[PDB]
Amino acid sequence: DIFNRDPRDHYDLLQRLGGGTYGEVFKARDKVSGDLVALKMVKMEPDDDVSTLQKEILILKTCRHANIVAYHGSYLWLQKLWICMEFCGAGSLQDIYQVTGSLSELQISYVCREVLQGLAYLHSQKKIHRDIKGANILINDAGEVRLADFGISAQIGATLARRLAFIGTPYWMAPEVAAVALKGCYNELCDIWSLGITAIELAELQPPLFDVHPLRVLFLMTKSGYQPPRLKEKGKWSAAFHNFIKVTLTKSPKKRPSATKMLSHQLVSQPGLNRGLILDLLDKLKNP
Ligand SMILES: COc1cccc(F)c1-c1cc2c(cn1)cnn2-c1cccc(N2CCN(C)CC2)n1
Repeated sequence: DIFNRDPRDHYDLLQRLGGGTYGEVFKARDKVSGDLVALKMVKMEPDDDVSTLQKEILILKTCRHANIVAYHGSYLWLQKLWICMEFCGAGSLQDIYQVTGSLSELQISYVCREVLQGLAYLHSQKKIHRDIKGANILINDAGEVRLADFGISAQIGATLARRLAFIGTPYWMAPEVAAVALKGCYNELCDIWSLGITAIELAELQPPLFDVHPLRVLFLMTKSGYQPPRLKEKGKWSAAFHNFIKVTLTKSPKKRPSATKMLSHQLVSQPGLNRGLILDLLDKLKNP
């Protein structure tokens, strides 16, 4: 679904949401339906070709699940690629917790369940996300949870190249990912570790060791006695939440549970985990 035309033929842009090295993200409205969408603009380089683009764009269409932002279409126009996707109006979990403060245990439990459903899908497709963190998990206005994309392997062209060249920030990375040159390699269970880190992030407003220099953190993950992190406050959280963190942050990947196994954990299988918990969080955001 690549159109060689101006995306403004089909969409009215409404707001510029964010930017980066990747490019620009916009809230837009479908001119027929009136439905909101997100439009992501990336600049095309002279090196880039439409044959490699079509294949990359095809995978965006097919790697489909309720807990991953849905792809609608793409536009190639004036050396800019626009990707059209499902709108998640509350932004990322980072956007939310930086305003609301720490999520409740039930809110975190719901988010973790929803992310794990996405991961179980991706892992079943033999895909490693590699980028699970609060900033890459979006919330729509109905309180539903969506991964921004299927992770590092969803990135296109020069953005993908940069992602391979620079491992980036290590705070959510499994130690086996950090140490891939030095020890033996990694697999999809790195995402489970990342989810454990994310649960702490939502609880405490930052991942463990966030005040330590990232090169120092990366270095410490190489050494034999790297200790998995823990929640700082004992009394605030249930035994189930502490145990969820313990098991997701299992140091040995051989012993770390799969996404589907984690979905049977007490924390994420308890009743009353629904989007209403996040509707309450968004009502708190709106009406502090
Ligand atoms: C982490 O999400 C991305 C990261 C890089 C490139 C992207 F296109 C996205 C991205 C954002 C998306 C969607 C898909 N992808 C779908 N809705 N939506 C959205 C909607 C409303 C507000 C808002 N934000 C999230 C990012 N903060 C910094 C600003 C507010 N985002």
